[PDB]
Amino acid sequence: YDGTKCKAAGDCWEAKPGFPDKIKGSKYDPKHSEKELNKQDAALKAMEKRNAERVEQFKKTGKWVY
Amino acid sequence: YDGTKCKAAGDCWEAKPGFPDKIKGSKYDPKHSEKELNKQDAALKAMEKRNAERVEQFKKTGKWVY
Amino acid sequence: NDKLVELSKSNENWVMQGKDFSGTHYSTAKQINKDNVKKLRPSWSFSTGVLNGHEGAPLVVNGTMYIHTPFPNNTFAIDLDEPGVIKWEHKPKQDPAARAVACCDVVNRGLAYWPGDDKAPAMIVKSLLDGHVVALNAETGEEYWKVENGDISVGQTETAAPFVAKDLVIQGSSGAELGVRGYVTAYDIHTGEMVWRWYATGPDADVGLDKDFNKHNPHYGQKGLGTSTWEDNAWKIGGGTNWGWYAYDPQLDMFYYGSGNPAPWNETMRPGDNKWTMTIWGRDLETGLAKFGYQKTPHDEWDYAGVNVMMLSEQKDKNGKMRKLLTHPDRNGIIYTLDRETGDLVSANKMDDTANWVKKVDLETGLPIRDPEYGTRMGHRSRDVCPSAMGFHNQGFDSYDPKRELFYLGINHLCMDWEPFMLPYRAGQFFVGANVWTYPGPKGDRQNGIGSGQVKAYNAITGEFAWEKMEKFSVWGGTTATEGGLVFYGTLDGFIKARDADTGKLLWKFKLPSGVIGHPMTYTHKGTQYVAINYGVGGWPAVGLVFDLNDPSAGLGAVGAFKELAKNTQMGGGVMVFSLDGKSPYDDVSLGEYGM
Amino acid sequence: NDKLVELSKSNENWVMQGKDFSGTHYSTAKQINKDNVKKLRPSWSFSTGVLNGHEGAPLVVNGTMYIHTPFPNNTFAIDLDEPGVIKWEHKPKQDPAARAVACCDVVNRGLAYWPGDDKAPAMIVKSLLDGHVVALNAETGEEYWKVENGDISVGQTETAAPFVAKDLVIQGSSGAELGVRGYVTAYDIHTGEMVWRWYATGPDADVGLDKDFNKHNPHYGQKGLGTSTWEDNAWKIGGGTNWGWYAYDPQLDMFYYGSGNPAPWNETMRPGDNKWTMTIWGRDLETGLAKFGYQKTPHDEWDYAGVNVMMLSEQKDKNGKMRKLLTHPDRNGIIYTLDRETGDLVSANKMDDTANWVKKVDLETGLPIRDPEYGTRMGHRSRDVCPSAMGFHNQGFDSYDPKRELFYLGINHLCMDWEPFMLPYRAGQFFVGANVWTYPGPKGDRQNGIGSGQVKAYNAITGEFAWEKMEKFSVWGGTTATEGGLVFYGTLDGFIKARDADTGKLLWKFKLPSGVIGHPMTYTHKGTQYVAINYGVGGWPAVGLVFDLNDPSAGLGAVGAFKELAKNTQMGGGVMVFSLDGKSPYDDVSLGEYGM
Ligand SMILES: O=C(O)c1cc(C(=O)O)c2c(n1)C(=O)C(=O)c1cc(C(=O)O)[nH]c1-2
Ligand SMILES: O=C(O)c1cc(C(=O)O)c2c(n1)C(=O)C(=O)c1cc(C(=O)O)[nH]c1-2
Ligand SMILES: [Mg+2]
Ligand SMILES: [Mg+2]
Repeated sequence: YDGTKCKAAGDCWEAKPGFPDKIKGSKYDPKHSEKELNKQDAALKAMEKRNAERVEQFKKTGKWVY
Repeated sequence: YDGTKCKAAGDCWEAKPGFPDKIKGSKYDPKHSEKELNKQDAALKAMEKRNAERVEQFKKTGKWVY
Repeated sequence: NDKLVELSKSNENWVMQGKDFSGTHYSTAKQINKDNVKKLRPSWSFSTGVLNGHEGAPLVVNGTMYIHTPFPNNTFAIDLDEPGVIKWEHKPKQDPAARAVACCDVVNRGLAYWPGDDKAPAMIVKSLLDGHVVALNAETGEEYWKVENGDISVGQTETAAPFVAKDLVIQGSSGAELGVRGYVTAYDIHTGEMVWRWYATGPDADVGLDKDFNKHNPHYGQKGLGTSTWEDNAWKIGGGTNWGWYAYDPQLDMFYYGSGNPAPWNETMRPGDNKWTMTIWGRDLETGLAKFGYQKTPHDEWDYAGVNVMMLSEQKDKNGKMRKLLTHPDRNGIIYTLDRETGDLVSANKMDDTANWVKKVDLETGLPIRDPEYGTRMGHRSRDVCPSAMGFHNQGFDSYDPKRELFYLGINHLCMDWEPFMLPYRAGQFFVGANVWTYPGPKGDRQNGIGSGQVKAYNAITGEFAWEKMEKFSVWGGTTATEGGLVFYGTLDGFIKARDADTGKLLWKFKLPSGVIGHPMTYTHKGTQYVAINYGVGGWPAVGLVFDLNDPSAGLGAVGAFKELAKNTQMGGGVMVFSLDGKSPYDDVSLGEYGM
Repeated sequence: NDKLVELSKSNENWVMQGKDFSGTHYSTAKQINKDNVKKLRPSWSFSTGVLNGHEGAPLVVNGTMYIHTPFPNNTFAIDLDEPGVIKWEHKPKQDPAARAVACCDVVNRGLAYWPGDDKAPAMIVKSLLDGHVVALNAETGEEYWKVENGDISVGQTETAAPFVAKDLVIQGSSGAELGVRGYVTAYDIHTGEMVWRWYATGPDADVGLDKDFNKHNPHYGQKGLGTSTWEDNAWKIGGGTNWGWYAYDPQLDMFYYGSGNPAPWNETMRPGDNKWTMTIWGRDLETGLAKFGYQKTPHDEWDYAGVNVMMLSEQKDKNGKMRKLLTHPDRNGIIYTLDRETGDLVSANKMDDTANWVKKVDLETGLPIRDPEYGTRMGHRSRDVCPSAMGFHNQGFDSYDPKRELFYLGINHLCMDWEPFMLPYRAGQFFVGANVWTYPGPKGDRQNGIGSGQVKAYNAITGEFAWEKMEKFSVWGGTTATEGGLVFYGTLDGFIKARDADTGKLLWKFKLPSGVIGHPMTYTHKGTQYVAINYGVGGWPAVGLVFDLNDPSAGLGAVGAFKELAKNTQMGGGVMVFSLDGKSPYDDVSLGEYGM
């Protein structure tokens, strides 16, 4: 794996010698919880909603209320 | 009470108008716990004993052990 | 912002962290020059009242200096006519738990300024460690708005300076060491409204691609790569946070910045090029859509977080054609110069030849040719890899003299051993997965823990160094250059220094109270040129001193590289201001005296 | 100590907090003088890495500066040939619970130095907040011994500097606000052995009286008064701690200091003169036995803790007779001058005529004639009492010019409202029993929170002020005088200043990072005269800022008097060093440069 052998434009990754093309089911399988994986996005969506409410009230009253 | 009337050398205290010469038994009685009053002396004596032990060992070994 | 452009032309002002939208850190002020810089002495000083690392530097505009601190991120304003008075302060209330999810000290890289219009007066804009962005009235310090831009419960923090362009505030992201997917966000300064938000990994709908994205360089990659260069949903915790700096070209109306490292550091847990982490972006300002994106470090194996400074210039290339450029000294030890309209790769040179993870960057293919001997992988301890994860360059904001056509680079000379380990992702928890041991590189003095810095003067077209100087410790805080023929920078061992812009000769230095991890700045007030700098050591290099660590692999490998710092500096926090002969408003001794 | 006497004659040294055993703070160095002091600017600087109040000042002996900090009381040594290198450090481990029984910030008033002999090498001696006294090897910083001299569980702490005379280390006591009975203790520097310990109240067996105690002034009182001027066992928790300063006369072999306030502040809970709190002592060094004791403030009603600086001089009295004197500016607003051989009262003048608890001190009877209108008592709110509990003078170490025969006094102009309340005593808990509101005095600007300082030059025999100058805030940190005709001092709003010794004209000032509560010091190194000072505001006046308090009666009445400080300073901690034109070892720019 020297980075110069490319599957497609922008995709040149290769497994190192001894390593698998895919790690699912392998010793290196991360076994990520989908529930955990989604928590970031949930947090950001919640903040976006609270910010939007602040913005609407700000437009109405002229003073920011956090 | 202006501090200039002295019952003895080094003792010129007087009660202010309407105040008692002694406060024991008055509304101003501090009612101190005598065993509370003794606690800092006990603490100081304990430290003196521990320091003395360190000093004796220091004289013997030449290296301070706290 | 048209007004920011005009303000940045005046030597009375330093209106943004990079001084101007091009990030030149270049001053045309010549009062302080080669022949008299030795006369520079402190004029006045100011303690921030907090410790830990003090990154960024003050702003000056409208005759007022604005000063930021590390957590809890207090802001001070000072009228330059009477520097001893605090004109106003802003002291945020934050959950102290925010400290616990900062990988690399509770630093903050500084304030931004929006000059006002007929709908809102001028604003000072700040970020908070706990994720907020806050707009303050510049004159009064009173809150104008406060928005949530990160949630510490999922490992998000903010340490980057906000960036103002036109009427937008742009804020980046931090927390790749906790598996945070990078995101960059713009807010309307008048209303606090979110205008756009784009991510470093995931579907193109999340990443924000212009219809012409990489049209001039299709071999960089175009559609679908934010998922197709990952296995399954690993991109959801895929890093790429942008916590460094931006540049902006008002004519092209594009801004430029780099996205950070993929998560985790354990490369074996994320097969694939991991786009679009480690990428140089050229984005349209109003929509945020990417016009180009060049991935510097496909499938990162080293934490070469691609967030470093962008410096814009216009120079004739090797073919004699005038090019609009960006120049970018990356953590990975390569200095990238791209055409800032097309994204074309112009040059890509090692900032020090000891860099060994890559043989060379092929300018035709755009790919770094990897040396497998210095890669990382599960089941192997990689040794004498250069650069360290700390980089041959980190967050320091450097400078470019447009007359000399030289970039003045504050460089780290650091290498490392590295060994990954398996670990689970849990939101709000660290997600690193490697043990690291960093130390001075081959040109330094590893046994004695020193020689870990360099300062170099660089031409982006020829690739040559005008001069190269060694430094006792990594030069972390950036550089500032002036038409006086001087290059200023601060050091971790607690000096501010000036070198000859043409030869690199050391001309002056002063022993500050504590080490420096921010950049010098300069401004002229009532005819006197001042140079000011933050002091207060911290950030990644000084975690050993700041958090009392001793294990050489502690502090993500930093502790073993910097044990000698504590023999030269302690923590601190303040601003030191310099002038010729220490000339000062308080030379009038009646200034501020009781009863006048 | 003979060697200390000799070392103190040289301008290369500043070997004890008071500069010399007479506590003159007077330098014969003339390089810096009234006509070139405007050329003073920083030479170099040093951050301590801690915040809160920085009292005392560095020591300099044989080419090395020694620097102490507030809690946790770290010590640094620095070779003046290369000020940026820390030669050694000592960082104590202490229970952070010690902080909670400190009444008035976690300050420490500095190091002492014992010059060595054939049985032990030179030693740096320090006190710790948690009550320890530690002797360190001056060359290496390694612990030589460590003794317990206070137990925080009963309210004892240590903030005062140790005092070395002959081969003894003398340490005072703190905690009268928690009912601590004052005790003063001597340890042998060679062995750590306790040589004597004497108390401020209780039976004469505890107080330590020479058979000739007050022989020349029996009307001061002699035997049995440590209990007979108390009711029953109230003396056991009776205060009289000594946390200020000492002076020493080698020929008489006597040392001098003042004992502090009685506890509680509630005067109604302790009827009686409360001896021997508030007392000027002259004690034999080797035995500790008191040769004289004069009680300045019998039955204290105001917390005028009698711990302030002692300054020794020899002057002709009003009858033309040469006298050996001590001069002592008390919290109670009286400047006492006594014959330091006999204890005879020579003069006792108000340091400002607004003092009103006392009409005058009768020199014949020795008694302060009380104005009952400004006393305190249960059931009464006393108004416009001067001085405040904070004093017209506090812990600042002032100066005496022996050629001009002038004392340069750093004074507070502060008055108060006061109302006591009943409370129980519990060991380890506070035991104050008064609500207090302090504010600027009549000559200042109460309504605007300023005008609370003065600097005055005073002749102890005539009682005349050669000059008087107002200061924005209380001058808390003391003063230092030189034969260059200069009086240096630092201010709470963050300046170091120099006034003309003859006229008081302000000649120079520089804006330090933080307010100052320690004294300036000076020393000459390789032919260059340096002036150095601690900065880092705190102690009693700045508790509002340091501990974020807003109630005017909070901080034992101080908060309402110093609300304006925060507009002029933040916390800090460091040493700033000055010289003419900022001349510095680093004028050689190669000094300390890699390599290597
Ligand atoms: O991965 C991240 O998102 C994140 C954040 C920071 C930060 O927010 O300060 C750093 C890094 N990464 C990083 O890789 C790094 O080397 C670094 C150095 C510093 C510093 O200021 O000294 N911050 C950060
Ligand atoms: O009663 C005591 O034993 C004790 C200790 C201290 C101290 O230890 O710092 C002060 C006081 N009292 C006191 O009355 C006082 O005004 C004071 C001011 C300060 C200061 O350093 O700013 N300490 C102390
Ligand atoms: Mg990172
Ligand atoms: Mg007291």
